[PDB]
Amino acid sequence: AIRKYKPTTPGRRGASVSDFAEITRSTPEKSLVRPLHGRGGRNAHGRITTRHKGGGHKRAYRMIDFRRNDKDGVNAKVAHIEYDPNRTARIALLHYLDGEKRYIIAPNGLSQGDVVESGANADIKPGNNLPLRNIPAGTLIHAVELRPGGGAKLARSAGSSIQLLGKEASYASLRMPSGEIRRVDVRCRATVGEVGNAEQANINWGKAGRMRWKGKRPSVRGVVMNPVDHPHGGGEGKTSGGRHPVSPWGKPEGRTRNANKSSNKFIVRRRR
Amino acid sequence: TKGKRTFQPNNRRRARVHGFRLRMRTRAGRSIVSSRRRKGRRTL
RNA sequence: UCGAAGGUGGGAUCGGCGAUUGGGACGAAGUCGUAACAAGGUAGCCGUACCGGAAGGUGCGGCUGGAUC
RNA sequence: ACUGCAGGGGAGACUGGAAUUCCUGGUGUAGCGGUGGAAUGCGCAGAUAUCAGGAGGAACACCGGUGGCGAAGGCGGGUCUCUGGGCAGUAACUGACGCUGAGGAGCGAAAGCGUGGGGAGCGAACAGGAUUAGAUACCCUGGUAGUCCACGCCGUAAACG
RNA sequence: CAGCUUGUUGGUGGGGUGACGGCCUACCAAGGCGACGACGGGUAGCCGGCCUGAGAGGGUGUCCGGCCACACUGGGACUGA
RNA sequence: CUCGAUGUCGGCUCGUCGCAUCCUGGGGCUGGAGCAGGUCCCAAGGGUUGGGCUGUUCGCCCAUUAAAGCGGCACGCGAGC
RNA sequence: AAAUUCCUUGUCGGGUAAGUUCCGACCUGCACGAAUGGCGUAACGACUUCUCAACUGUCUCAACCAUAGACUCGGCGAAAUUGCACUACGAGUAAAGAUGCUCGUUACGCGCGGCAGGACGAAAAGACCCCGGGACCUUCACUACAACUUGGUAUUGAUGUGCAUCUAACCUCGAACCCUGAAUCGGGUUUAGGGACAGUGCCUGGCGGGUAGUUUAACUGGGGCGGU
RNA sequence: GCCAGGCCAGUCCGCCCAGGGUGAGUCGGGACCUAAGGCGAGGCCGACAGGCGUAGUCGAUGGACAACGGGUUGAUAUUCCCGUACCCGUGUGUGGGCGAGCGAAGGGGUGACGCAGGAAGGUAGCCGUACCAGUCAGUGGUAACACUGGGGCAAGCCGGUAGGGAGAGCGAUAGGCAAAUCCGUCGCUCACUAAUCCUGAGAGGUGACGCAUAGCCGGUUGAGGCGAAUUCGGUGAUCCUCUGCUGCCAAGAAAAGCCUCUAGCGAGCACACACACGGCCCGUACCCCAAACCGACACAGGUGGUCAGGUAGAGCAUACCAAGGCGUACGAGAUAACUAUGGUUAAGGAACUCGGCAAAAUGCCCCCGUAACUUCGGGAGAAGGGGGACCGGAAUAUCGUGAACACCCUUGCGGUGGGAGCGGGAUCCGGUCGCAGAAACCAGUGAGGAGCGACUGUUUACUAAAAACACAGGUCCGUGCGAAGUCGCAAGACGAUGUAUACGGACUGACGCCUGCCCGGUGCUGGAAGGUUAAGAGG
RNA sequence: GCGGAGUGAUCUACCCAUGGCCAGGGUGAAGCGCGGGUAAGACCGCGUGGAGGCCCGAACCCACUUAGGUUGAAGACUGAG
RNA sequence: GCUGUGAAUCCGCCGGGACCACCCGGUAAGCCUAAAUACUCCUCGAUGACCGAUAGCGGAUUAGUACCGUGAGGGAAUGGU
Ligand SMILES: [Mg+2]
Ligand SMILES: [Mg+2]
Ligand SMILES: [Mg+2]
Ligand SMILES: [Mg+2]
Ligand SMILES: [Mg+2]
Ligand SMILES: [Mg+2]
Ligand SMILES: [Mg+2]
Ligand SMILES: [Mg+2]
Ligand SMILES: [Mg+2]
Ligand SMILES: [Mg+2]
Ligand SMILES: [Mg+2]
Ligand SMILES: [Mg+2]
Ligand SMILES: [Mg+2]
Ligand SMILES: [Mg+2]
Ligand SMILES: [Mg+2]
Ligand SMILES: [Mg+2]
Ligand SMILES: [Mg+2]
Ligand SMILES: [Mg+2]
Ligand SMILES: [Mg+2]
Ligand SMILES: [Mg+2]
Ligand SMILES: [Mg+2]
Ligand SMILES: [Mg+2]
Ligand SMILES: [Mg+2]
Ligand SMILES: [Mg+2]
Ligand SMILES: [Mg+2]
Ligand SMILES: [Mg+2]
Ligand SMILES: [Mg+2]
Ligand SMILES: [Mg+2]
Ligand SMILES: [Mg+2]
Ligand SMILES: [Mg+2]
Ligand SMILES: [Mg+2]
Ligand SMILES: [Mg+2]
Ligand SMILES: [Mg+2]
Ligand SMILES: [Mg+2]
Ligand SMILES: [Mg+2]
Ligand SMILES: [Mg+2]
Ligand SMILES: [Mg+2]
Ligand SMILES: [Mg+2]
Ligand SMILES: [Mg+2]
Ligand SMILES: [Mg+2]
Ligand SMILES: [Mg+2]
Ligand SMILES: [Mg+2]
Ligand SMILES: [Mg+2]
Ligand SMILES: [Mg+2]
Ligand SMILES: [Mg+2]
Ligand SMILES: [Mg+2]
Ligand SMILES: [Mg+2]
Ligand SMILES: [Mg+2]
Ligand SMILES: [Mg+2]
Ligand SMILES: [Mg+2]
Ligand SMILES: [Mg+2]
Ligand SMILES: [Mg+2]
Ligand SMILES: [Mg+2]
Ligand SMILES: [Mg+2]
Ligand SMILES: [Mg+2]
Ligand SMILES: [Mg+2]
Ligand SMILES: [Mg+2]
Ligand SMILES: [Mg+2]
Ligand SMILES: [Mg+2]
Ligand SMILES: [Mg+2]
Ligand SMILES: [Mg+2]
Ligand SMILES: [Mg+2]
Ligand SMILES: [Mg+2]
Ligand SMILES: [Mg+2]
Ligand SMILES: [Mg+2]
Ligand SMILES: [Mg+2]
Ligand SMILES: [Mg+2]
Ligand SMILES: [Mg+2]
Ligand SMILES: [Mg+2]
Ligand SMILES: [Mg+2]
Ligand SMILES: [Mg+2]
Ligand SMILES: [Mg+2]
Ligand SMILES: [Mg+2]
Ligand SMILES: [Mg+2]
Ligand SMILES: [Mg+2]
Ligand SMILES: [Mg+2]
Ligand SMILES: [Mg+2]
Ligand SMILES: [Mg+2]
Ligand SMILES: [Mg+2]
Ligand SMILES: [Mg+2]
Ligand SMILES: [Mg+2]
Ligand SMILES: [Mg+2]
Ligand SMILES: [Mg+2]
Ligand SMILES: [Mg+2]
Ligand SMILES: [Mg+2]
Ligand SMILES: [Mg+2]
Ligand SMILES: [Mg+2]
Ligand SMILES: [Mg+2]
Ligand SMILES: [Mg+2]
Ligand SMILES: [Mg+2]
Ligand SMILES: [Mg+2]
Ligand SMILES: [Mg+2]
Ligand SMILES: [Mg+2]
Ligand SMILES: [Mg+2]
Ligand SMILES: [Mg+2]
Ligand SMILES: [Mg+2]
Ligand SMILES: [Mg+2]
Ligand SMILES: [Mg+2]
Ligand SMILES: [Mg+2]
Ligand SMILES: [Mg+2]
Ligand SMILES: [Mg+2]
Ligand SMILES: [Mg+2]
Ligand SMILES: [Mg+2]
Ligand SMILES: [Mg+2]
Ligand SMILES: [Mg+2]
Ligand SMILES: [Mg+2]
Ligand SMILES: [Mg+2]
Ligand SMILES: [Mg+2]
Ligand SMILES: [Mg+2]
Ligand SMILES: [Mg+2]
Ligand SMILES: [Mg+2]
Ligand SMILES: [Mg+2]
Ligand SMILES: [Mg+2]
Ligand SMILES: [Mg+2]
Ligand SMILES: [Mg+2]
Ligand SMILES: [Mg+2]
Ligand SMILES: [Mg+2]
Ligand SMILES: [Mg+2]
Ligand SMILES: [Mg+2]
Ligand SMILES: [Mg+2]
Ligand SMILES: [Mg+2]
Ligand SMILES: [Mg+2]
Ligand SMILES: [Mg+2]
Ligand SMILES: [Mg+2]
Ligand SMILES: [Mg+2]
Ligand SMILES: [Mg+2]
Ligand SMILES: [Mg+2]
Ligand SMILES: [Mg+2]
Ligand SMILES: [Mg+2]
Ligand SMILES: [Mg+2]
Ligand SMILES: [Mg+2]
Ligand SMILES: [Mg+2]
Ligand SMILES: [Mg+2]
Ligand SMILES: [Mg+2]
Ligand SMILES: [Mg+2]
Ligand SMILES: [Mg+2]
Ligand SMILES: [Mg+2]
Ligand SMILES: [Mg+2]
Ligand SMILES: [Mg+2]
Ligand SMILES: [Mg+2]
Ligand SMILES: [Mg+2]
Repeated sequence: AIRKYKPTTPGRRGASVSDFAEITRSTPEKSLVRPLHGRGGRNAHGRITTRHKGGGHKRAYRMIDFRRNDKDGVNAKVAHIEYDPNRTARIALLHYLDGEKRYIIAPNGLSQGDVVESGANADIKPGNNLPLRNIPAGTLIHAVELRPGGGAKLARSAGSSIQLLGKEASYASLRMPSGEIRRVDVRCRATVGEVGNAEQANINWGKAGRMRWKGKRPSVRGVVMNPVDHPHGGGEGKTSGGRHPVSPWGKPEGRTRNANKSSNKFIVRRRR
Repeated sequence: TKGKRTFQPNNRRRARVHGFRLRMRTRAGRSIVSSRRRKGRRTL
């Protein structure tokens, strides 16, 4: 699924690309597309709050249904599998039998033209969105919501999946692809299956310019900065940074999760 | 940047950056306009 | 026109020497161990991998050209 | 060709239980572990032990054999799907179409290599303990690669009857 | 030493030779050799014979005799059967 | 002395001066037979090479030469490079 | 023997007539070494470095030509600088390098084109150095503070046995509805959760070059180092 | 006008003075639309100041939107005038038709979009040419189609070519906030191998019985008046078909507008033609690789976009020219040194020098040929060679491009052949000339060995372009989601309309082989048995 | 130099939205076809195709070297590369 | 002033410089209140052992003008027959 360019040039020596073999209809569905402009990592203040962003290809936002709440019982047909610049997963254009047009994250094994069910009575097939109550323990799921009706937020990048670990009383315990065991409410809904495009992590971008196309801007190491710019800066030759590694803002490496965050009650075991 | 000087005139940008309405939109700007009236500047 | 010799050039190929370096063989009554031959003192060998001054050690699989019931 | 026959022959998917390890809790207290003897180590912050639940990986006890199958290497938890070979019988068919095979091609234990997963237990390297004159070992305590999976590469074994 | 061959393989019309012949030439087609070893590298004059051996073989090619090649090294014509 | 500035090494260019003389010139002594030298004295008129290495000065080396002198002049000379 | 080797032009070999540079090694590594990566590496380099061919005025060693200036004439017409001035040289002397002082020597007055030795020429109140001040930078200098974090207490309640449960405070960027005509804002209502927790106030410990203000002596045959 | 200014002078002038001059329904903007962003009713947040932001409203560099050709002034012209158009709106008549018709809330569709690359059909332009009109240049020749000039014309409208675009209906309808006959989804019949409809470059007609033009007669050489021919080829776009087609991954605005639906409005309407009218505001002069802009200057600098012909050329290089500009503002002399910019140089050829710095050299097209090494792509234009001009012949169809008179067939911008003239390229053979055939201008030096950095890139504007930075790749750490991190006192925002194959931070820096030992110190992570301890409580 | 309050991104740094521009040569990736090869493939040869922080090279953007300028034509330029 | 806790209504409460007793003084947690005080952009009227055009206002004069700066800002010179 990954096609490697030949070393016809130093920028393509080890480079690779997705063969896009799963994609049909290289254009997006017009009614389902909304505009999107780059921010350069700038917030409302106009200042860089996320470094290393900017440039990058112009993009259009497709609306993905991370809810799948309002069409329980009405069936959908996977009309198309299509590129989406906004995520690493591919997207699936579903035609609902009531005539509604929808985009969803494309799981493994939802080739064009097959049927997706939603609701408590849905079959346990890749792409079917059900409550965790009706999803049995042990199956691989994705696009699972943290709160009932809040929309999918968990395991929705390419190749990601939760497995449902168990359901004791009213909370489903589940292993998050970070390896973290978390409990969510059983009425949180998830779509059955791994997220597709699982092989895109193997893409070797060949050159700097390609990451510039994807919108990443050059990152400068703190150790080649001056002391005024970075705690690691300074030194006559090259140094290791004259101190324990810290961020550009002097923050030491270490746990940054709020130790008294309210979600600790649902987090069962932190990642390894 | 060879040969290009610092002041490249553009009257619309002059007005939108230093203009009367820009001045009047903030207290500092109104303070400046009143200070220039008080000094007696012809141009405000 | 063809033409030997000659000239120019880049290759091919066969040799010599070469600071330095590597192993081999044969030598002596040298130094360090004792790896194999007995269950050789941890059975030994084969391939492979890693490690160790050195023989060697260990892992994985295999063999009996070893054992045990 | 037809009728039968035996089989761990192969591949894929799903799946079962014992056991080890770890986690959560219950009990419970000062040992546990290990050895030729110890120590390193684990525990007293609650270990070992014991009960319940759970996670995960690997291998499939009893059947099991001296046996069966496969060209060899090798092959067994179960089920399903696909699939190769072999043996017997009838004499229906072809009518020497056979044998071998330089080169060549494919398959080829284990180790190893690449990428991506996985990682219980074991365990090269490594580290400590012990033994010892020394101990780069054998023994102990840990333990990384690896062992497992997918796909390639390697193409070697006392690949032996 | 696994790819060697372009006048190379063949044909036509010519030329040329004592004579056939790519021997040479114009044109046309794209063939010829090779694992039975092409092409290449090394070595070598070959033979009846001589030495040895029971023979088959092995070594060798000196006297004699036969054949070939050469004549300081390399290239070319002349006369003349 | 100079900090309200006296530009630092080497090279180049141009020099100029001293003699403690490298050559050429004149001599004494010699452990000067001759050829060559050694040493000292007098002598500054002229001459006193081109390269390799090094930023170099210096130095070593190559090839020469009658000889390949030593020093000063803001370690002469950047309002000359 | 290195972008690292002081000794050092180490030693051996190669390249040159001759090689402190270069290449290959030796290992005696002043002071290499594995992601401040180690060792290699095809391709790439207006990088650094060494060699060869070609080529040439780079050079031996210069010559000539044209043009723009320079020069002359006419027109216009600045500048830095400037204590003066009918501003020699030698040997001296002197704040120790003299146009200006001494003793001599030399020199008719004035222009023009050139040169650049001096006027310690001009230019910038020396960047070096030291002293005083400052700035910024660093940190296990000092003292603070932000941020982060701890507990008490208020917000903050009920029931049982700190623990658990509850819901009503409070919280929700979960959902629906309404203001709303246009609203991914906001607010309200309902619901679904969380929940006396969290957050916040006051008090409090910690941490804190993230930030800030500062200090960091003097003597000294310059300062530093050493010593005092 | 000339006393300042203009680097001199000045009668001149972008200087001084006065007067004059800029004409739009269609051009560029507004009255239309929105992007980024700005402001922002209420609002949320914040001691105050204020921050942010919803509705909304602005905001072109983009979307939509109706005009062309010629003439004229001293100065404006797609603006004035002429000729011919097109767009929006208004009123009045006539004719016949329908009692439908309008629907702009909202829905839906469209609008609507990247990069790269052609090909084909064309066109502009250009080069010739039929034809037309002028000229006879006292030089050796040259009286005609030799030479010189011409060999033109739009928007609009009509017809509709090549090429492209499409299945057509019927029914249901859980979706598009209400509705929908629209859209979406689903289902069924016909045909498909076909016809039909739409769009439709170019070409044709009309515009044009007009305009323009070479030129001619007379002419303060002003202004006039007249005014020919305009055909057929070649070549050929940076333009059109083409918002197409193909390929690719990095996956490529919005809104209005337009169409359609229904909600709604509706007793009157739609439509045609004729006439008569209304079309607003702002800009419009002049300068624009500049003497009028940014550089204090009439300053060797900078300044976005459009057009941009000929010959040679691959070319928008270059050389010389066209159209069109200009000689641009100190001059005149003069063989000084010297400086600068160029040029040439015997013999030698790096001996120069820190260093081949600079210069020289190489240089083009085609054909041969091309090493170590390699990551199999490269290295490579490796290196190293050969040919190159003109003339003639091959050469009537040599060849390949484009495709006319006159013959044949489903009647057409149609087809079969046919080959004229017009261009292109290559070869071979012969000859000719020079010192030289790449002709001038233009236009790679090459090879070998190290170090560093893999590479393209980036950097100290104004002494450093590198070995520095970045980079793809690697690893570690953080982060379970208004995440972590960051900006903010907060609200809020970015992160991200992302969700661990993700995001942030750190170090390393393609790729290959690898990455050993140490957890003592200091950090970080986890643990909580005990010691220590603040406020609080206590008293 | 320190503080308070303001002014500046018409230069420059980065980013955002929306436009524009890049003569002419060259190389020849994927893919796609045909053929060979075997049973089928691998794979190979031809075409086609036109990729690439690809090559040469104008505009354009830079600023490596060098000479000139250095009271400049210019407070950073010019010539040649 | 903020945080916590949190009264009492005269046989109360507050002050008298920790605090206690006595004594003295006063009635917090509501508001309003002239005059004497401060100031002069501006209007009149005077004044000066004040200035007299480089002074006096920056400004006798185009004066916050010209000019400089993107901007905030800076900011002249010039009188006499
Ligand atoms: Mg703002
Ligand atoms: Mg980043
Ligand atoms: Mg730095
Ligand atoms: Mg900074
Ligand atoms: Mg710091
Ligand atoms: Mg540093
Ligand atoms: Mg260092
Ligand atoms: Mg040797
Ligand atoms: Mg032994
Ligand atoms: Mg052994
Ligand atoms: Mg032993
Ligand atoms: Mg043994
Ligand atoms: Mg072994
Ligand atoms: Mg071992
Ligand atoms: Mg074994
Ligand atoms: Mg089987
Ligand atoms: Mg179990
Ligand atoms: Mg575990
Ligand atoms: Mg336990
Ligand atoms: Mg247990
Ligand atoms: Mg038969
Ligand atoms: Mg064989
Ligand atoms: Mg195999
Ligand atoms: Mg294995
Ligand atoms: Mg592996
Ligand atoms: Mg390994
Ligand atoms: Mg792995
Ligand atoms: Mg062990
Ligand atoms: Mg050990
Ligand atoms: Mg498998
Ligand atoms: Mg073998
Ligand atoms: Mg075996
Ligand atoms: Mg022939
Ligand atoms: Mg013949
Ligand atoms: Mg014949
Ligand atoms: Mg011989
Ligand atoms: Mg015999
Ligand atoms: Mg013979
Ligand atoms: Mg003989
Ligand atoms: Mg002889
Ligand atoms: Mg004869
Ligand atoms: Mg002075
Ligand atoms: Mg003397
Ligand atoms: Mg003598
Ligand atoms: Mg002399
Ligand atoms: Mg004399
Ligand atoms: Mg040399
Ligand atoms: Mg001298
Ligand atoms: Mg000197
Ligand atoms: Mg000297
Ligand atoms: Mg000097
Ligand atoms: Mg001097
Ligand atoms: Mg070196
Ligand atoms: Mg050395
Ligand atoms: Mg070396
Ligand atoms: Mg390290
Ligand atoms: Mg490195
Ligand atoms: Mg570069
Ligand atoms: Mg001259
Ligand atoms: Mg003069
Ligand atoms: Mg004099
Ligand atoms: Mg003197
Ligand atoms: Mg004197
Ligand atoms: Mg005097
Ligand atoms: Mg003079
Ligand atoms: Mg001087
Ligand atoms: Mg001076
Ligand atoms: Mg000073
Ligand atoms: Mg610290
Ligand atoms: Mg707290
Ligand atoms: Mg609190
Ligand atoms: Mg500080
Ligand atoms: Mg202070
Ligand atoms: Mg001191
Ligand atoms: Mg001292
Ligand atoms: Mg005048
Ligand atoms: Mg004048
Ligand atoms: Mg408001
Ligand atoms: Mg706002
Ligand atoms: Mg807005
Ligand atoms: Mg607007
Ligand atoms: Mg616009
Ligand atoms: Mg005009
Ligand atoms: Mg008209
Ligand atoms: Mg779109
Ligand atoms: Mg074409
Ligand atoms: Mg004549
Ligand atoms: Mg003509
Ligand atoms: Mg429909
Ligand atoms: Mg037409
Ligand atoms: Mg044409
Ligand atoms: Mg005009
Ligand atoms: Mg100007
Ligand atoms: Mg000028
Ligand atoms: Mg100019
Ligand atoms: Mg040109
Ligand atoms: Mg002149
Ligand atoms: Mg010469
Ligand atoms: Mg010569
Ligand atoms: Mg030479
Ligand atoms: Mg030299
Ligand atoms: Mg040389
Ligand atoms: Mg020299
Ligand atoms: Mg050069
Ligand atoms: Mg040159
Ligand atoms: Mg090379
Ligand atoms: Mg070449
Ligand atoms: Mg010809
Ligand atoms: Mg010829
Ligand atoms: Mg000749
Ligand atoms: Mg680089
Ligand atoms: Mg390049
Ligand atoms: Mg610089
Ligand atoms: Mg530079
Ligand atoms: Mg990275
Ligand atoms: Mg991670
Ligand atoms: Mg946060
Ligand atoms: Mg780190
Ligand atoms: Mg680095
Ligand atoms: Mg390490
Ligand atoms: Mg520790
Ligand atoms: Mg300040
Ligand atoms: Mg501002
Ligand atoms: Mg800007
Ligand atoms: Mg701006
Ligand atoms: Mg091209
Ligand atoms: Mg291809
Ligand atoms: Mg490129
Ligand atoms: Mg252009
Ligand atoms: Mg430009
Ligand atoms: Mg730059
Ligand atoms: Mg220079
Ligand atoms: Mg240039
Ligand atoms: Mg009261
Ligand atoms: Mg009162
Ligand atoms: Mg009051
Ligand atoms: Mg009062
Ligand atoms: Mg008063
Ligand atoms: Mg008054
Ligand atoms: Mg005054
Ligand atoms: Mg101004």
